[PDB]
Amino acid sequence: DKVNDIVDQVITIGKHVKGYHYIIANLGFTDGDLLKIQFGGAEVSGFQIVDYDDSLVSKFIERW
Amino acid sequence: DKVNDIVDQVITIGKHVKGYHYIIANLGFTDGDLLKIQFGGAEVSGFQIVDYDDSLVSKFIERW
Repeated sequence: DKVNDIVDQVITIGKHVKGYHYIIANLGFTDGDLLKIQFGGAEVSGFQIVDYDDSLVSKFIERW
Repeated sequence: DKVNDIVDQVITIGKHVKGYHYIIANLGFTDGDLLKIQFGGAEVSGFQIVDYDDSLVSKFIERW
């Protein structure tokens, strides 16, 4: 939650363009909305614990 | 309406930063939302037919 608030502020002040580099320090990188700071230009990195490429997880989502 | 759609797209692609100059070709410059491309950096100009500085208009708004 606190991440989306910051990300929103970042876009407002325009500090999401090429030159900036953000690192989301949590296990849910794809858990938040990234479509906003995705085309900004600034590189964004993070961590993902739930690999949606695993057939195990992929099957879970199919029912979820 | 078509202006807000464009303005929104402009902010998304980030073409609202310093260096760009937009001119809203209508008689309602303050009729649309400008708070979005206001802090972007790009200069925005337009036209206003309803002068809210006139005591005549100012009185109208007081009741409106």
